[PDB]
Amino acid sequence: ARQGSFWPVTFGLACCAVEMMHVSAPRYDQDRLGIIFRASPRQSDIMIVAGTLTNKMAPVLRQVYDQMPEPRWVISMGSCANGGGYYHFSYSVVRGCDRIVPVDVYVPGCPPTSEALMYGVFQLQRKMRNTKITRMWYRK
Amino acid sequence: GEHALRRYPSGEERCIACKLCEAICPALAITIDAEERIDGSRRTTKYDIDMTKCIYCGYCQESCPVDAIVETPNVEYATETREELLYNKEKLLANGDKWELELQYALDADAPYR
Amino acid sequence: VPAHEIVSGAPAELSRNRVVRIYQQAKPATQSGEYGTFAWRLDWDIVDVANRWENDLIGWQSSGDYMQATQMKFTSKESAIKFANKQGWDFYIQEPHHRKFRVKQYANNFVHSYGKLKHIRTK
Amino acid sequence: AIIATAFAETVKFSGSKQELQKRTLALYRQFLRGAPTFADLYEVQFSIPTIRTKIRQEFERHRFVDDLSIQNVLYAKGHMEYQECINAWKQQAQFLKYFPEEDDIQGRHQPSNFVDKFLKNRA
Amino acid sequence: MNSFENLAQDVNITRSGKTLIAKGTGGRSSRTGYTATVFGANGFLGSYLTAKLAKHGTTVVVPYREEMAKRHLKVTGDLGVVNFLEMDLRNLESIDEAVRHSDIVVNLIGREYETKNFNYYDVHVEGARRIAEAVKKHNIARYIHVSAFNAEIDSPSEFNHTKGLGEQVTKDIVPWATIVRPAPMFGREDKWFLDRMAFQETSNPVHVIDVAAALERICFDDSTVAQTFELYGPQKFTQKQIIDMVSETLPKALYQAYTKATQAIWWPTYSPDQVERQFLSQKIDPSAKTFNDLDLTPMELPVSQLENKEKTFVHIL
Amino acid sequence: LPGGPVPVFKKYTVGSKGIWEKLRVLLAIAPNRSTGNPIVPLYRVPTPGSRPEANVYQDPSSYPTNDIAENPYWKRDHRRAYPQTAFFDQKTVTGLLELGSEATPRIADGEAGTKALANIANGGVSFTQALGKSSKDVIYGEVLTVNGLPPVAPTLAPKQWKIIEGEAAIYPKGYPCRTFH
Amino acid sequence: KSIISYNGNTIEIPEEYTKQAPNRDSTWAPAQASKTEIYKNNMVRFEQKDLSKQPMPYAGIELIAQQPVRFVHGNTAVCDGANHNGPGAQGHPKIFINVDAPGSHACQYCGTRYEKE
Amino acid sequence: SSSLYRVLRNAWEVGPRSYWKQLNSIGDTKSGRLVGTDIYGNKFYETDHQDEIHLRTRYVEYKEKDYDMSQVEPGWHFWLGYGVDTAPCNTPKEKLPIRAYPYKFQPNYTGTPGAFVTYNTLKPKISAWEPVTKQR
Amino acid sequence: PSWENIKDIRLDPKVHVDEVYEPIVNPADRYLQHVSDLHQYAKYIMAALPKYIQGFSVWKDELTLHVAPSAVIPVTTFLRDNTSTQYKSIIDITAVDYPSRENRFEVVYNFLSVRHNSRIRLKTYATEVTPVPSITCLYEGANWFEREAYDMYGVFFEGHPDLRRIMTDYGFEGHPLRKDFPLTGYTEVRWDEEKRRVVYEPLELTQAFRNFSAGSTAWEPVGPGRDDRPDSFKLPTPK
Amino acid sequence: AVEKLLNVEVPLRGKYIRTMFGEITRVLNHLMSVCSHAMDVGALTPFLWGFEEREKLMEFYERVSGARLHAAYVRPGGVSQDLPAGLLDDIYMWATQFGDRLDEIEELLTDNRIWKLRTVNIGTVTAQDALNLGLSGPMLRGSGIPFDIRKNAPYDAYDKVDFDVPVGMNGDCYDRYLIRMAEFRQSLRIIEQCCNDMPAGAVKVEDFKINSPPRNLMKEDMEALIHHFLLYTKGYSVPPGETYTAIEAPKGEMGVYVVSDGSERPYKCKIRAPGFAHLGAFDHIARGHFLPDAVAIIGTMDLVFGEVDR
Ligand SMILES: NC(=O)C1=CN([C@@H]2O[C@H](COP(=O)(O)OP(=O)(O)OC[C@H]3O[C@@H](n4cnc5c(N)ncnc54)[C@H](OP(=O)(O)O)[C@@H]3O)[C@@H](O)[C@H]2O)C=CC1
Ligand code: SF4
Ligand code: SF4
Ligand code: SF4
Ligand SMILES: [Zn+2]
Repeated sequence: ARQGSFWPVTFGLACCAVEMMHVSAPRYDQDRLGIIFRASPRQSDIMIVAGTLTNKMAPVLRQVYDQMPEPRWVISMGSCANGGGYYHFSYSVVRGCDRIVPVDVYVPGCPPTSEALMYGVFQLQRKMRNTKITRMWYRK
Repeated sequence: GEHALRRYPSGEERCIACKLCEAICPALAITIDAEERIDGSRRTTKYDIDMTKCIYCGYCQESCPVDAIVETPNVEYATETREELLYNKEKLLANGDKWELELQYALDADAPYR
Repeated sequence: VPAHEIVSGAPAELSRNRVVRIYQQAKPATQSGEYGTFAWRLDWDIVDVANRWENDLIGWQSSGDYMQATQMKFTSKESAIKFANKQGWDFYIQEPHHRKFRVKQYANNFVHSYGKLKHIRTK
Repeated sequence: AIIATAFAETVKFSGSKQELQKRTLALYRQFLRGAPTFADLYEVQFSIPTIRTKIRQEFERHRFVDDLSIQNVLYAKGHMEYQECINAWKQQAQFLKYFPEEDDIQGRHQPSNFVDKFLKNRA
Repeated sequence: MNSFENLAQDVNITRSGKTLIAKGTGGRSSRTGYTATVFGANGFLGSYLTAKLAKHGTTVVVPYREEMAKRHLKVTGDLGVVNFLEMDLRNLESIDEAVRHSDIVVNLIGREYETKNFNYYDVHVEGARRIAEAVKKHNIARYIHVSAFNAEIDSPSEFNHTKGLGEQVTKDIVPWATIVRPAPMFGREDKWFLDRMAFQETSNPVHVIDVAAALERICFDDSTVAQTFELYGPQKFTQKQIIDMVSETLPKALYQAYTKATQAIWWPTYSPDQVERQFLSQKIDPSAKTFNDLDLTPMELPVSQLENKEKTFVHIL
Repeated sequence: LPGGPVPVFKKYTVGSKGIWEKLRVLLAIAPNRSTGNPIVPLYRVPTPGSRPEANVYQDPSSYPTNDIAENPYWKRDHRRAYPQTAFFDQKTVTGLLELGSEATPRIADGEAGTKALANIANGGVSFTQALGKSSKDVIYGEVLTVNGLPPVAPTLAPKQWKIIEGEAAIYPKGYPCRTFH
Repeated sequence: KSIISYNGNTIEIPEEYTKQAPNRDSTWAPAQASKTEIYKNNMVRFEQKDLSKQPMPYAGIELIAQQPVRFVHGNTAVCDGANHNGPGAQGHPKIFINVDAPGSHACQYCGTRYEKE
Repeated sequence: SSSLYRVLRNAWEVGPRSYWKQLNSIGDTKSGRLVGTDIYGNKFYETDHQDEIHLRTRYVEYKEKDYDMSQVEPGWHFWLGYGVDTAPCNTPKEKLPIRAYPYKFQPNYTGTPGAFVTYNTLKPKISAWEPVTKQR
Repeated sequence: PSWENIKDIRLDPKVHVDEVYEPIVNPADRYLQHVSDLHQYAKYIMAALPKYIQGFSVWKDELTLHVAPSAVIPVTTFLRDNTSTQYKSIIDITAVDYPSRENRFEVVYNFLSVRHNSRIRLKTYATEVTPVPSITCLYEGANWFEREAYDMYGVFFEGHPDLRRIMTDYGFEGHPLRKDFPLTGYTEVRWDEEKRRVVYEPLELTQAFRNFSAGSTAWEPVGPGRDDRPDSFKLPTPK
Repeated sequence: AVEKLLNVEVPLRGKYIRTMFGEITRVLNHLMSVCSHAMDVGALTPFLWGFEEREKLMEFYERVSGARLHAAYVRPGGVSQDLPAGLLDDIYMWATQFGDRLDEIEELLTDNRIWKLRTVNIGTVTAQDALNLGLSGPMLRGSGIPFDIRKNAPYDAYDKVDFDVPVGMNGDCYDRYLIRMAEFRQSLRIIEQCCNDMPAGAVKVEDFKINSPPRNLMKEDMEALIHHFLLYTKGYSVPPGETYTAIEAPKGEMGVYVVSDGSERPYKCKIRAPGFAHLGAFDHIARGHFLPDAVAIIGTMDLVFGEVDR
């Protein structure tokens, strides 16, 4: 259920957002995977930091991450979203959302190809395969 | 997509440590240290790319006279830690090993146009 | 001299602990060009703990000093001094060193030896 | 943008020192009137007289400045700061920039002497 | 700029013989040189402890049990500082492997309630047995063992009994263990405290950031070896006193029968030896060293005019 | 009408075949509309890494540049033949008003014309004094237009517009947008 | 293979992983950092990890030493290092090697040794 | 096409065994030609059928039930994405690159404990002194 | 009439040249006549406002009026309102610091006359402390531009409603586009777990910034170049 | 801007090829923003049809450059490299069907009465304050003023290509919509005229002191290896000067003001974004509108926010 329904709150603030809107395009469809953008963190399972993170928006990104319900993951789309990127040596930039949010999958690419973002989604669903929420309660 | 350090026919590292890919890189992702090895040949001791600050402009591939580093069309290498995403010399030599059959196909169609 | 260091936004640490140097860049012994030897550079002296250290991980040169890559160009020496004490900075200034003019002739190379030759030219 | 923000002021530069002293005291009154809405607005740990002692301390930083233009640039920066703080645009993480001292004790081993500055070479 | 406040100096040698040159200024991107293993870093104390530990660049090795929770400690350190590795307390090679490169090591493994796989005797005196076996084996300077307050063996309380048993075990095995007894612990969203609620026992609550601070202040000076410390707040409190402070800020046998009924669930039910600990109160060792040993003092637990101004506004446009 | 409606068999899109096309010409809005999907044997065959044109490619060139023998580079360099900004203060415009121009020299006495240059180079004259001293047909010759009018703000290539309003327009009449050409 | 872990601890790795490559055991540069050096420095993070799926990509200093030496009859030896099945300019820039001294003179781009005979 | 006739005739051509595995793998029904297989083991197919859209002609049937785009061999990976026409068993002796070492193909080990570790390729830049004492 | 029977265009006789012929010519030669026109126009404008126009520069198809700060509102008014000028649209205004000058910043103004299809530039100067007067009195689109020139450079615009910072952090102390401000800045951001907020710390990098500007040319790369000043607008040589 | 400072001229084929890839960029931009405006108003099928045409065009980008979204193709000397072997025959095959794929999107919006009523007197700007706010492109031509740069101050082989320009009459969101729906058509006219009139020749500028020699040459020529080595370590030097160069982006007039020291680094660069002046103009227009019509006016100034802050 956590895989076949898969709802991507997006905090992407630059260019990688259009590359995400190619995952909504009719060539690389996402709804055929079960993906839909519930555009409120109160109902999204996961977050996608798809774009840069400036120093003006790091508490805003944290406050959006705070509100989601507890079975929550986050994938980091792009190279500006992991380790600063192109804007790594800048005064107003966070060097990746690793400092703000605890991220599970990193999708690299400065425009990380819609191919590759979908592949990062499949990697996250594989991480959902072996989460073992009920075996863990058995103290494996 | 991702990066690869190619090799010659009969296996030689191709990277003559000319620092051109480091000098041109618009996001300062390349770092290289270079030493003369035992043969007297000029090679890199240390080659490194930060893939978190790489921007995929292809200038590092355009700049190399030997054509030692290239871009393989792999985009499916998404990771889970930042440490995995820092590629030293060994990961890039393993990439140029793995993708070499494919990079033949890429550079058979690209090399006149370059 | 008006004191602009309180309205620049720079911290007090930079104006009270860091000494800076005005210098004109030396003509390189490598090549015969002299183009980068006209502007007066402004450059910060290094901090000995904060300058550079090698990383745990890969061996990246990490630094906590942030003025290590900043360097200014000025047209004049008095321009650099006026800007440097206008921003409230401790500076040292380095005087340039030009070459002594010596007259050269090509006919110097083969003048007549009256006594011992004491030299053999090659050309 | 013909209509301006609520707590705006057309930026205007004073030729007299005393009318700028008038504007400075009016600004201090605005800050200290707004200290309780700053305490409610930014969800702070402590109580209102610490906001008030910080406003007074940030004004006693800049008391013996002589030059009238530098005091004009200082007054304009201060009114911009008031307008950001009162309009709830700054967030709590940047409101608490003003209080680096208060949040926590940063640890042991505060270097005071030359030697405990020397043992960690100023770290 | 930043500065190493946890360190007395730059160049620190450990007692095992390792030379440690700290690099750079203080802060995130620099390194102190120590390698630390915090057991139970998932825990309520351990999150703050390795937040304070990885703040300056101490390499922290954390052995985790579940991997879904541990993600919130990746944010705390630099890239390459915190190192997660999986551990069960049963597989003894995971225990002697997580402590293999530590030069300091901290245990906090202690559980409120017995469950199907663990009573209090295997979590508190035998897990501590196995960890101190490993530190015995591996020549680790500065073994630190955290316990409970009221930790004595003549106690009727099985928790307090086996925790005194646990320190018996870690004084048995390693002579140079520092051993630390904190008071009740108040902090942000603690498990059986402020959010559980927001009585004639008397015990001191201590803030957890200052038990973590005090713990780290133990961690780096070696004045602290083979001494046991008790960490108690400033003023002595009644439970009815505490909860009525909380109130203006915002039969025993069938009660035990009720907790019998409610334990057979996946949510963290109340332990029956916990009402037992309620009648017990804070009797602290006078021949121990408290907060003022390590230079800190702990934080203590403690209509008519708007109608007429409304008369000038507009309400219906 | 040169770019007007073309039928859908010149549009390179998979379309339809059989009596299903006879059904969809009755069930349509415009019958000359494609389906969107490109023709697979036509659109992108051969694939770009497999082209016979790649093995014959040579780098292109123009003749007076690739020429091996007759051009030197200094004749066809234009980066080092840049013009500079003609910076004019007010006293050189006073000099242009009082001494003259290289097209229009009002200077005799070359030996004394250097010292006549000199005091304006020192700041002897001022500019409104030069405007008062100067003739009316030098004011109407060099400062103003020869008819006495102010010069209009110059443009490089003037654009004369021509509104297309017939059925060569892009919207018929009744729509609030017009073709301007 | 046991190496001392800065404390008197000896940690044990298989000896197939203390080689620089499966071609050559020793190091080919004065600052090449031995595998015993690397594993002595940071094994805090090779814990719980397979040494098998590390790269191991085949040092070229001995893959160039087993190539035969070419023989030229003239005075100077031409080299580009291109392939001649590939449509384009691959290989290195074309350099000319003097072969006059006793021994084999190597190309400074590719390492193929040339000898006059 | 989006037809029922297409899924109908493809289900009849491929057979019910292969239909249930292609239904447990993809949503579509596809009739291929078996151009070749992978060194990892991944059968590839090319469809010549007339009612196909662009970018549907070529596909992979994997081996494992957890499949990756990462599990395809490099020379085949360029082919699946429509880079080359000729499959890497179809290309002649001249295109196959000369090597002096074996090929081993690691796909991707992300989350797997065989994930990559980065480290310093060289030794620390400034040496320290070996302690040597002397009795005077 | 089918998509089966449609012709291919890959099988076609294509264009083929033996050899391409492109004549070489200086790109600055196409401007010259208009550049002469521009010269005359500027010589008029300085003659029309002698109290306010210190200079002008014509490079190549681009006019720049050099005007003092207390002289900016009488000039812009003229440029908005004279029938010959009609520079209605504000385009882009900003600052550039030259730290070697007494007056550190110069403030440039770009205007477009959509009537006459022409652009103009207006340059004034400002020290770090002394202002420039604001043209938001005349142009309602100017103020955001002035405001950006405020935050990146610290230049003031007296008589400006809501001068404050824009496109920078709210508690940011410093003016970024300024030669004394370093590239990576002074501070950095992380999440403190103890305080449960982001904290702002003094800056520290895992890889230090390496500028390769050290290592520029030692030979001066371009000449002085030629002039395209017309013979109408340079001083006569005597005799 | 760097061409104007460098005083060099791009070849003929390099001009036509940047006309063509600046017009399919215009198609992609108008596609994305018209369908994004239709989505935030409430029509959601044009979003997906336009994004399929965007996939059809992003492949042309990936053929031409390497990457799909960010292409470093247009360079200060000219063009990065030559076209691939069979792309000119492919853009034609695309255009033949895009002509009707656009009329189809036009039908459920242009005379939709809900789409009409939502944008008829929304976002009205008068022609006199469209100049005072500094508005340009589709917002200035929404108000009746006949001005666009590729006709008025032409560049990059727009002289050689014949097309017309749509200009609205009332200053509203509806005429700003109609002129985009017509600029689609005009861009398609450019594309077929540029595929018909494509010449042969060099694609980069002629000399190797501002852009690199080809790899055929620098591996055998000593001069070309010297130039290749120096253009990548140091770069070329630009003569000292200043320029403001403005072209017409599909958002509006976009300019760059660059100050050249004479070094190989720019002394100063400034981007004048169209959307900065469009969002600065928001208060002047959105006074007295309802809250839903504050959303349809964002989708006519078309804020991508890479423009507004940088
Ligand atoms: N009132 C209080 O809070 C007091 C606490 N203490 C003691 O401090 C220590 C930590 O307290 P606190 O932080 O507040 O509460 P915790 O929730 O942290 O206690 C449990 C911690 O240890 C882990 N744990 C428990 N059992 C096991 C087990 N068999 N195997 C592996 N890990 C286990 C838990 O893992 P996981 O995170 O996955 O659940 C968790 O990290 C305990 O020893 C406690 O006795 C001292 C006095 C009073
Ligand atoms: S990751 Fe790349 S494409 Fe995405 S926003 Fe950053 S720079 Fe732009
Ligand atoms: S990869 Fe190329 S550019 Fe980089 S150092 Fe090696 S030869 Fe030089
Ligand atoms: S692709 Fe660009 S950013 Fe990446 S390493 Fe090469 S030159 Fe640097
Ligand atoms: Zn060679």
